[PDB]
Amino acid sequence: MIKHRPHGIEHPYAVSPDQRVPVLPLAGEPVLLGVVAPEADRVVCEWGTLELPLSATHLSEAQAKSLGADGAWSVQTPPLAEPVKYRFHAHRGGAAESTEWFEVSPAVWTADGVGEVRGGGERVRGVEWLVSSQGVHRGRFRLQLQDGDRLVGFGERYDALDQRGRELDAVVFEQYKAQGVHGRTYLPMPFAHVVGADGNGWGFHVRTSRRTWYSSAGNELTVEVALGDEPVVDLAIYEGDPATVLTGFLDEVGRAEELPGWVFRLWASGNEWNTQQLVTARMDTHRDLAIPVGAVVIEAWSDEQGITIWRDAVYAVTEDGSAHRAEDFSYRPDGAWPDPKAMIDELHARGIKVILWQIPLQKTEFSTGQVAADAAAMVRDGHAVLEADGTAYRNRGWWFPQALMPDLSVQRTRDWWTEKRRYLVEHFDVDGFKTAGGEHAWGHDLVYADGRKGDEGNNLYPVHYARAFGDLLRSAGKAPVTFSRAGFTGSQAHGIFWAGDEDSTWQAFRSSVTAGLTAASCGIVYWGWDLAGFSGPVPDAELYLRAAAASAFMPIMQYHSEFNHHQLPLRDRTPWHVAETTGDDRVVPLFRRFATLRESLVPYLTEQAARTIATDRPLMRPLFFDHENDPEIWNHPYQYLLGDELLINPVLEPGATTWTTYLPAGEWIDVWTGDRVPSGLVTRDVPLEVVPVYCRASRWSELQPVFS
Ligand SMILES: OC[C@H]1O[C@H](OC[C@H]2O[C@H](O)[C@H](O)[C@@H](O)[C@@H]2O)[C@H](O)[C@@H](O)[C@@H]1O
Repeated sequence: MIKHRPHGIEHPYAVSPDQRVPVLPLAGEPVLLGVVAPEADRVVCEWGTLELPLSATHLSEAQAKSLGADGAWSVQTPPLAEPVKYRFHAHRGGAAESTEWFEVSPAVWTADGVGEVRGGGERVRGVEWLVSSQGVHRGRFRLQLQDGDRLVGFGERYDALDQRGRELDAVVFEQYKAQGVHGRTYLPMPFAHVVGADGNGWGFHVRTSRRTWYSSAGNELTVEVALGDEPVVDLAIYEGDPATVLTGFLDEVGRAEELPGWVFRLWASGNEWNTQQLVTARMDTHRDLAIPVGAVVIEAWSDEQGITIWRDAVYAVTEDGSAHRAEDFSYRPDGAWPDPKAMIDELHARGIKVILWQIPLQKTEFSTGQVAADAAAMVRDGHAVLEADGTAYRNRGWWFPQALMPDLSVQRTRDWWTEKRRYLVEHFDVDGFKTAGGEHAWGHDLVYADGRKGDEGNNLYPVHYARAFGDLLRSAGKAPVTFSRAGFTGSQAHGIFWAGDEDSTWQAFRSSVTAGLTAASCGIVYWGWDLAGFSGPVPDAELYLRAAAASAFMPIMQYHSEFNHHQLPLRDRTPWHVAETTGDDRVVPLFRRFATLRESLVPYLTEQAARTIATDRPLMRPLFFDHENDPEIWNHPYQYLLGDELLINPVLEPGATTWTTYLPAGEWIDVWTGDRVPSGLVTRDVPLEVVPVYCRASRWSELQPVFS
């Protein structure tokens, strides 16, 4: 047997051993041809009129092996001067087999074409098109920049606030940690601020959900756009100060709505709280240690099959794949969740909201049960995202492999899919969903029921996903509180976002701050991260407290911990476990101090979030919004305003006993001493109980009780 897929697995940053590299070669380029034939004596390619012998040949070694890296054949062809038809022939001991015919057409960049780039006015130059015998594959063009212009935007970015001088793209991808290092993201947008030095600033939005690439050198920003059947790039330009630029974007693509004030309290989470006993014990420790928590996320709450039913719940399976009613279920005394309603009711009585984990995937690896019935129903009734051949798409990723994706691009399947979760909101009264994932769709030719194809619709999927569960909550009369890592243009209007998975490191800390700042610049209001990281060994006391202090001054303050296989010792990120692991007796008292202060901040946050939604001036706010003509601000990219009145300067290095903050124009006050401070550089002591925070002098009469 022998297999060749020209596009391969269609990992956006990597190639599989079975594919053609590159998929679309430029004229003059050679092409590499991979093939997987685990047992064959010899493998040859019939290439045009020639015959090309294959040898035995960014994926990891574990991932590549699963795709057949062992027993993979490859050969580099002659350069592509024209379209070539080709196939492969493999022999095992005289037994012969041949692949279907494939064809590749080389492409060229040209300024000649019927294609238009519309809307850029006189800012656009150097328009060109990537064309082959198949058609126009990509547009490309240049935006004029001036000296001192910064590029801030592109959704949530982990490497730097200013993207000028960098190569990057916008595509939804799950990068498992180290997002800043690889320069990737779960939440890209083809939008950015061009932040003026000197004169009036502006911004742009490339209107597409397809892939876009970006690079800047000298005075030009180069924008490359993937295309569909129509060779047209629609470009929107927004003129004004940074807030006004954001307004133009958000007026076009959507905007946050006010969420309930309780989302501004501390969120407690850990993945290994997989029983009612554990959740209640963890929240009890919160109560007993007097550490206020406003919400608890339960990730492993479910049967781990369909992920819409409590673990060890007893019910009659519905063969038709219809949704369950609350009364369908029984909960046994000896099960993992003997009385989930009683648990939630008690939590609610304590003022704690309850959030359940979600994934937009239906496991196919079971032949029985509700999970199998629903999977069969998805295919039968057309609720699944489809391949080009009409079969159901199966997850090509390594996380939840082969699972189906519900097609959330249309209302009927959004209804059908969320209907399975309805009893959770209406009976059990859960207050939100942590809607994880959504990046799972890989293929250019995938078909969505809304008429979009994969190259267009795959980036849109996480937006549909958050909206689906936001709508479920609305339909139950509750605020649309969803908690999502993934998104795209339009995500601004659905729920809360966190920065995804990272190790516990100072680098990840710094990356996360950048992620929040860039996200806010694009209109993402309610944002957080897993403070001091959720993955690997427990953070040390210093990193934990530096992160905890700063996060209390961020839109969403939440701690979380990755699945450890239920080993001992625990990897929990709870304050008392950190104290336990580090042996540091300052962790619980100082975290309690931060959490207690955070509670006092809720009315301020609530008011500021309302201003942010009305004026589009960001909640976690880079200084260029108010201060754009101040050149000095760019030397302190980790500083920000929290709402109008508070400037925050996180301590991002270990061992720091002092910290220096740049205060822009206006009068300021040190919130810890109540003293007045002159604008410009300011240095103050930073013991672990302090993160530098300054208040506009005119409103310190309002903020003073908070810090008293
Ligand atoms: O038991 C529920 C769930 O736990 C893990 O998923 C948790 C993980 O989900 C995403 O990676 C989020 O970004 C993280 O914050 C969460 O900790 C397991 O991997 C999964 O199989 C399981 O169903």
